[PDB]
Amino acid sequence: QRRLYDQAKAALAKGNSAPYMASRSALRDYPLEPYLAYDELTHRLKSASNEEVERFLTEHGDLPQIGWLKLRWLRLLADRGDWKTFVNYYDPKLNFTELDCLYGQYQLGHGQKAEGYATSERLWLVGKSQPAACDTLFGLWQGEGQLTEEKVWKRLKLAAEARNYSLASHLAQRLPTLGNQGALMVSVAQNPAQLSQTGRFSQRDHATADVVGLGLRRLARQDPEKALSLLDYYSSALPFSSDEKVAIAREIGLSLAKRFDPRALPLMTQYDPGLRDNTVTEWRTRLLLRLGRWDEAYALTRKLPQDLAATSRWRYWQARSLQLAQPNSKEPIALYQKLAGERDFYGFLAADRLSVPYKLGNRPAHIDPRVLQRVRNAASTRRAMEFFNRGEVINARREWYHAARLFDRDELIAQARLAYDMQWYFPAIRSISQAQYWDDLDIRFPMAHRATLVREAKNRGLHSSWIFAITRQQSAFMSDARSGVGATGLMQLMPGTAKETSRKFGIPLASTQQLIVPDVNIRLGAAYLSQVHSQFNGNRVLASAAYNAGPGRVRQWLKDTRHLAFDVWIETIPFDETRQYVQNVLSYAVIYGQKLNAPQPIVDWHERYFDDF
Repeated sequence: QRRLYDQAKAALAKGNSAPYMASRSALRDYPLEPYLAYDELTHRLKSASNEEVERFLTEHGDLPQIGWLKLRWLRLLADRGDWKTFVNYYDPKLNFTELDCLYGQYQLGHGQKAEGYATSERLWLVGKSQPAACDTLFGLWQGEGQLTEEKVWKRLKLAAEARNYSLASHLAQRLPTLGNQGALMVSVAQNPAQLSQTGRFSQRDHATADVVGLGLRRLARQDPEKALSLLDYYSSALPFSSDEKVAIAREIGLSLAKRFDPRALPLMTQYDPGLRDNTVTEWRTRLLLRLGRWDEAYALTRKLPQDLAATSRWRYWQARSLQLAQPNSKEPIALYQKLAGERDFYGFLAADRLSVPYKLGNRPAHIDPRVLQRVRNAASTRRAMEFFNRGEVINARREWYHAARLFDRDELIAQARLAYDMQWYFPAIRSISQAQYWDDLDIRFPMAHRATLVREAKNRGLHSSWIFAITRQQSAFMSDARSGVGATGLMQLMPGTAKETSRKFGIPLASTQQLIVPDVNIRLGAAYLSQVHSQFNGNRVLASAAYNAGPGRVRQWLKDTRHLAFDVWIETIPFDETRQYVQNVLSYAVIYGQKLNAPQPIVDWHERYFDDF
């Protein structure tokens, strides 16, 4: 018989356990019964035995919520001094700092001082406020004289580095000697342009170098031309260590390079000759490409340490910097050939650079039906399916991922095909992508909301593939999706942009929680898409960037250009978030162009050269 278990579900959070106990003889089969038992135990947790919690931890250890029980239970264990049972279940990979610190306490009270000192110092040297357990640990750690001036100074630095100046200030007011330079650090950290006053910061001690160094690093981010000028002064004037000095040059160099300033080149060149910092290594090359310096760019691309030389990026830019530098040479067509077989952005360029067609190569992986049935007979699946069939997506979704925590490369691919078959495309994309079987393109690039999208493309004169590309990149088809600063929907329409876009074009919205609707979200998103499309002369390369980065930023990234190669421009976008965003959308469009029977090339004829001239 089937069971309306909600009755028991209502009872527990909040209230009593009576209906659950009543129904527990029936629900022994049902896969969601463990969620009730869980909630049952948790509401009476402080009273329950070890043996009972341990019995539950074993037999329902697979549940998503189980780490919270571990946390709640371990708190108690420690708060009674039941440390034997504590260390039996303490696990750093739960990533609760409260526990880490409690395990820190345990160490100090059980002989393990080397382990506790290093455990304490690891949790100390961290520039955010840590949980109230860690106070107790830093207390014991302090009590054994380990909390020296040096280390309180170092956490002060990390705090100011993170802009958490309340913690920074608190710590500066715990510096027996360096009370001054510590306060002076927070002032520089807050306004690094203060270092214009070279007399007021020229006291040749190791702590004063520490503040100017922090200052110069932050100042670089927003006024790099000033930090470069001030670095020439402070280097002679102060006791900068060798590696204190390089991390200043890094910041300035990267900051100058993102503004296409050639004075980055001599700095980066001297201060990281070995190519030990991959980001400098990447941006020196990027900058050479922007400045049109192909001969030099090509030289950097041979020096790359293998893990960069490996990437399909620098494989391309070795072939292309060469070709720009030596136009008549044939050596590049060899290298493009090696690379043109891949199914990524730089791969498509390589194929586009040889005039030969793209290599998509859809071929679903070799699957075992023992593996498919084993994963369907895992309880997590049966649970997640049950949440989906009931219609609580957040639950069903949560189960899928916490099961995907420890499936091997064979097993993850089973999940993906199980999900794709249920018209549930986002878990299918997520599961397959963590399995890394890239070649399944019916799962990775599905034809979701195709009714809505194909129509809304023609509505506003935009190739269908470009909308599929943008949506797939922005949400991976997750009808209700949200970001770390709060963009809403399939086309990640921003709260700000959401309302205005509606008014200006001629369709009416309702709210924040009306951008979950597909036919809403997709309609006004496609409007804003065409707005920028037109804003930049139907150039998807620029417009796609604008959709993510803002037209204002994209205009900024065109001062003052002249016949810029499209591929150089994409590479020389200062933001890493935006560069990758653009490369995906372009490449996704190629894939969707195929699947919608309408060949999109990576770049259109008129997208290839552009400027603000």
